[PDB]
Amino acid sequence: GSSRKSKAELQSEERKRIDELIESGKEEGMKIDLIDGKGRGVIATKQFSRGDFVVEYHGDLIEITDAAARAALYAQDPSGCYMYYFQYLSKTYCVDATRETNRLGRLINHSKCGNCQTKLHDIDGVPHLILIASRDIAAGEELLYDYGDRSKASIEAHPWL
Repeated sequence: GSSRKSKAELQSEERKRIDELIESGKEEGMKIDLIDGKGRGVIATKQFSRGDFVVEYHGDLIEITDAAARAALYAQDPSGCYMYYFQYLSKTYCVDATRETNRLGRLINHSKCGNCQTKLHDIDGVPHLILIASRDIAAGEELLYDYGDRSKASIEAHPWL
């Protein structure tokens, strides 16, 4: 197999890698830390390249089916027990991350000026919410993403608006 691996082949391999990490729940390259002037967050312990899978946002998947419940989701503010939500294949889902686990995605802080972005990842039709590096990230940096990145698109599509 000496032929140069395609950009497509690499993405296919990374999809397979991600499926397995999501299956295993193995998490490498991050730790909880205490940050001076902020408190608890999650930091990189190794380098991440722009576009690298960072962590799954792991918790309990809940499907939401009525307009009122959707409004309740959409009207949320990033600041506690914020329930991250998304649209997938004409369904609405949120992830309840309130159970205490060892899975670290739930502990990554919110920022409008972050270094990670969310992405949906399909495993046999089941959407998984993962975090991806928006740029090169150094060991030692706090991981941050925008909790509100999907709100505007969700709100605009709501039947009551």
